[PDB]
Amino acid sequence: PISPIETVPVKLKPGMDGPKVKQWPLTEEKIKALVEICTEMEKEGKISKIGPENPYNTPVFAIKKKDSTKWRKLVDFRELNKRTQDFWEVQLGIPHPAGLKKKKSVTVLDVGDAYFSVPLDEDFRKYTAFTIPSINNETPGIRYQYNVLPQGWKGSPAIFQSSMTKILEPFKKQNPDIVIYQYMDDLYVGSDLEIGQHRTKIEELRQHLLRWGLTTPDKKHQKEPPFLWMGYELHPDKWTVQPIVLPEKDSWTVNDIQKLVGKLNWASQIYPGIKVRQLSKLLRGTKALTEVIPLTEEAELELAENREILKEPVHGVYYDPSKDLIAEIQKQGQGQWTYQIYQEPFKNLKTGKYARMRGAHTNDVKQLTEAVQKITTESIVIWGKTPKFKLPIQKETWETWWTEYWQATWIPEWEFVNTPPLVKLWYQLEKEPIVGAETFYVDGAANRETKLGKAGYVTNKGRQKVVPLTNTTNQKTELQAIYLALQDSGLEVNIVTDSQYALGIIQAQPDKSESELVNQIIEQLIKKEKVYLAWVPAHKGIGGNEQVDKLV
Amino acid sequence: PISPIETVPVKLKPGMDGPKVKQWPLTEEKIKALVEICTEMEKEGKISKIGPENPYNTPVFAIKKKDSTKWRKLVDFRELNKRTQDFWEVQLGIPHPAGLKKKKSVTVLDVGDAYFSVPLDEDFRKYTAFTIPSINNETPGIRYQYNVLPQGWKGSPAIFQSSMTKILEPFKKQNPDIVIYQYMDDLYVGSDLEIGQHRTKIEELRQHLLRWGLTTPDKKHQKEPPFLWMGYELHPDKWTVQPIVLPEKDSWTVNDIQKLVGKLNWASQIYPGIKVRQLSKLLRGTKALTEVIPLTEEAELELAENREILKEPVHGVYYDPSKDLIAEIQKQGQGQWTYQIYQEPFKNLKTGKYARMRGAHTNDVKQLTEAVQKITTESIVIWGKTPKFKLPIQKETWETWWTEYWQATWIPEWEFVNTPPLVKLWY
Ligand SMILES: N#Cc1ccc(Nc2nc(N)nc(Oc3c(Cl)cccc3Cl)n2)cc1
Repeated sequence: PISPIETVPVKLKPGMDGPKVKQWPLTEEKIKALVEICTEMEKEGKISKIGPENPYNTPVFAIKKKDSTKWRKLVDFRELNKRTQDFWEVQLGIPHPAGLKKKKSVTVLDVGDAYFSVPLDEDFRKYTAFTIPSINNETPGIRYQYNVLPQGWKGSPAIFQSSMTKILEPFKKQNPDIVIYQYMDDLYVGSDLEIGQHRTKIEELRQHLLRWGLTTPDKKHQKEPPFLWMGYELHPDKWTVQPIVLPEKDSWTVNDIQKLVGKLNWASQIYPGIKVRQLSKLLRGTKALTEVIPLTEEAELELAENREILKEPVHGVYYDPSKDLIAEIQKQGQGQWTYQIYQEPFKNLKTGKYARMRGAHTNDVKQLTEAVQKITTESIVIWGKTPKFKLPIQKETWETWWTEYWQATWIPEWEFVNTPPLVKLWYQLEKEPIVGAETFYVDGAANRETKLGKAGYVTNKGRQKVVPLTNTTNQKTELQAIYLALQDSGLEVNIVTDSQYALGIIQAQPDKSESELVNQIIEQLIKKEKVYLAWVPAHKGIGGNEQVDKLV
Repeated sequence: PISPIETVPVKLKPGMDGPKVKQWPLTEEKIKALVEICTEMEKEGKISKIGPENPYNTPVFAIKKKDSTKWRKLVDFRELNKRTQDFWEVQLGIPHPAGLKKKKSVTVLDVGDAYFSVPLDEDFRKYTAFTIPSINNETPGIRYQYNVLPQGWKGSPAIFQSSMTKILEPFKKQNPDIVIYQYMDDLYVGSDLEIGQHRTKIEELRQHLLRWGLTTPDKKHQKEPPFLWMGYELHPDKWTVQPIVLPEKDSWTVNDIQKLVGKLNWASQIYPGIKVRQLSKLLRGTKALTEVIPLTEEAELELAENREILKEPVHGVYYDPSKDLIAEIQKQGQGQWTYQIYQEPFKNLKTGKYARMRGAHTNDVKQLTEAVQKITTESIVIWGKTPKFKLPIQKETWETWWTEYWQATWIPEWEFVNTPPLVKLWY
C-alpha cells in the first residue's frame, strides 16, 4: 500500500506558508462516511491522527455520484497548491503514434490508487492537514495529516511519475524489449512475446511493483485493444483516429464551425487529402460564440468532400527504423498542400497538410519550401531524423528560385516526382530594360477620404491614359496603373512605378492571390513576353509621375 | 578532483526566477551524443541527475567540436545569462581592452576546459538544469544540473576571472605588449609580431597555461599538411571600411541614372549631405529607358561631389555602451553576404561583407551561420560584446539547422526578418 521509496523534498513558494481554510458543517451520515474512510486509511498508514499544533487546514468533502456502493473522501487543495513550488512538467508533448513501434502484446495495468502508495516528503506533511468535524458539540474535531500523495495536490502527478520511473528503471534495463509507457491512471506494457510468456513478464513487473508498495489489480472494468488513447485508437500493428463525427445541421454557429474544423485537422494525421481552407475562411470573424454563420457555398462543398473521405475507414502503420522514411507533398490549389509520410507503398505512417494562412501574397515554390520545412520539423520530433522527399518540383525551378530569393533556405534530400499539378515559375521579370520596348511611366493616386482615385500612364511614345476609379486606395490605384500599362502595352514592355508596394508584390513573383486585381495582373504578366519593372522614388522623384499626380 | 576552491555565492537579479526554457527536439544521433557525454560528465562529477522539484531548464545541443572525432555539448545559457550575468557584468565585470582590435594578430584559444574543477555555489545549481530529450517524447527526458561552473554561462568566466589573471600574470610580465582578453570561454591573445613569432608566442602561452593546469585542445594539426589551416587567427588592423561606391560610366542610360538616383536617395538617410535634383532633373522627362543620355550643369558636379561626401565615414557615430549592438545581414547571392552592425538606424558602427566559395560544397544556411559567427567574433573583439542578429531566413529553417555548422562556444541573440527591401541594392 505504501513503499520504501525515497521522498522528493518539497517546498512552499518563498514567502508563503501553510493553508488555513476551514469548513466545519456536518452531514452526520457523511461524517461517519469519512471517519470510516480515514480509519481504514490511517490504519493503512496513508494518513495520521495529528496533534493540534499549527496545522493549517484544508476542506474535506464526502462524495458519491452514481451507482453507489461506496463514498469518496475529497479534499480541496486549491489553497495549498497556490502555495507550493513548481515541479518539472509532465508530458510537455504527447508522443505521436506514427512514431511508436510495432508490438505483439500490449497490456495496461491500473496504476490509479498508486500515488497513495508513494511517500510524501515528511516535512511537507504538516501542511496537508485537513480536519473532519465531529457532528456537533464543536468538539476537538477528528484531525489528520497526509503521509502519501494527496489526490488533489500540485506535486503529486510529478513526484509520482518521478517515483514510478525510478522503480521501473531496473526492470526496464533487464528487459529492453518491453515498452513501458504510463499515462496518468494507466501504465501500458507492450512486448514481442506470445500472450503466454508475455503474461509472465507482466506478472513479474506486477510483483516487482508490489515489492515497492505500489499494488495493481488483475481484472476490473474496461476492454483491451483497440485502446482508446489521447483521442487515438491503438492497435498492436496499426493505429488510427478515434471514430470522428461530422454532424449535419440546419444552422451552424461559430462554436459549431470551430469544433467541426478542429475535428478535421485531427482527422488529417492519417486521412489523406482532407481540406479545410473554406470552413475556416468563415471563422475569420473571431467575435461571437453563438453568432450564426451561413455555410457559404464552398465551405459546404468542402465539408462534403470531407465526408467522402471520412466515409472510408483508414489506419496507419508504425515505424521500422530499418527502412527509409519518405515524404511526399502535392498541391491542392488554394494555398492548400498535402503530404503523407511512409516507408511502405500502401499503408501510410502519417499524413498531414500545410496551408498558407499567413498574409495575402505568396509564391508556389516558397510555399513548397514552407511545407517541406513543416515536415522536416515534424519528422525530427517524431522519428529523430529527416525524411527523404519526393516533390512536384524540378531542380531547374528550385535551384533557380533559391538563387534569386533574398532569404536563405536549405531544402534537404529530394527526388523529383512528375505528377500534376506541378510547381513552376509561370513567368520571370527581366533583369535589364528592354530595348525598343515602349516605356510606360505608370502612376495612380487616390483620395484617402473620398475614396476616389486615378490610374494612368504616359509613354515615351507620347501615349497617355487616365482611368477614374472609385472606392479604392493608393495601393489599389498603384497596381491598377501597372495593370493598365500591361493591358495597353505590347508583348514587351518597360514599366516604371513609384510604388515599393507594387514593385515588391510583383517581384515576389506570386503564383496567385485571391485579390482579383493582382490576378488580372499576374495573368497579364504571364501573357507578356518580356516585362521589366523599375522602381523610382515618389514625390521628389521623376517628372513623369508628377505629370500624372497633378492629374489625379 | 580535490576542491580547487570553496564556492562563490550567486544571486539572480531580484524579481527574477531561474530559467524555464523548452528544450528543442533533436536528431536521434545528437541525442546519443548528449547521452554519452552526460554519462561521463556524471561520472566525472561535473553533473548530477535531478528530481521533479527542479522546475528549471536551459536548452542543450550537440555540435561537432571542430569536426573532431566527436560531439560537443553546447548549453544555450542565453536565458540564464540575462538573468544573472548581467548583474555579474557588474558584480564581476570582465573589463574590455580597446587595443585588441589594433593588434597585427589575434588568436582565439578555448579555455572553457578550466571551469570544470571549480564547484558551483550549491544554492545555484538548481538553475542550470538542462534536459537531454527523447525521440517522440516516449520517454521522460533525462535530467541534469551542473556541479561546477559550466561552459556557456557568463558567470563561469567571471568567477574564474580571478584565478585566470593569476595564471596569466607571470606571462603578461614577459610579454607586456601582448594583450589577452577573455570572453566567456575563449582567450583572445593579440600580438604585433610577424606571424611566425606570434604563433610561437602562442604555443609559448598554450604551454604556460598547460603546465599550470588548463588544457587548450587547440592542437589543430601537426607537421603533415592535409590542407587544414591553423588556429583561429584574426587580423583586426586590416578590419577596414567596405566599398559603397556608385558606378563610374562611359555612357549612361535613363535606367542607369534612375537606379543611381535611388541608391543616393536611399543613402540620404545615412548621409544627409547628399543631393540629387540636378541629377534627378535629368529624368524629369518620360524618355525611353534604353536611351543613353548626358550630364547636366553641375550633374558631373553632384555625382563627383556626392561621390566624395561618400568616401569618408560619417560623423556623430559613436559607440554607446548602454545600448545593444544590432546586426543586419542581407543575402547578396553567389556566396556573398553583406552586414551592418549598428545601435540606431543608419549610424553604422561598422559594415563589411562575408563570402564563401563556389557552389558544389556550400549552401545558404551554412554561409549565414558562418557569417554570423564571424560577425559575432568581430564584434566581441571590437566591443567586448556580441550583437543581436536580424537574420534573413525563415525562423524554423534556422532553428532547424543553425547547430548544423555552429562551432562557436556562444550564442548570439537573434530574430528573423522577412523583408530586406532596397538595402541589398545600396550595399
Ligand atoms: N494496441 C497497441 C499498441 C501500444 C503501443 C505500441 N508501441 C509502442 N512503442 C513504443 N516504443 N512506445 C510505446 O509507448 C506507448 C504505450 Cl506502450 C502505450 C500507449 C502510448 C505509448 Cl506512446 N508504444 C504499439 C501498439
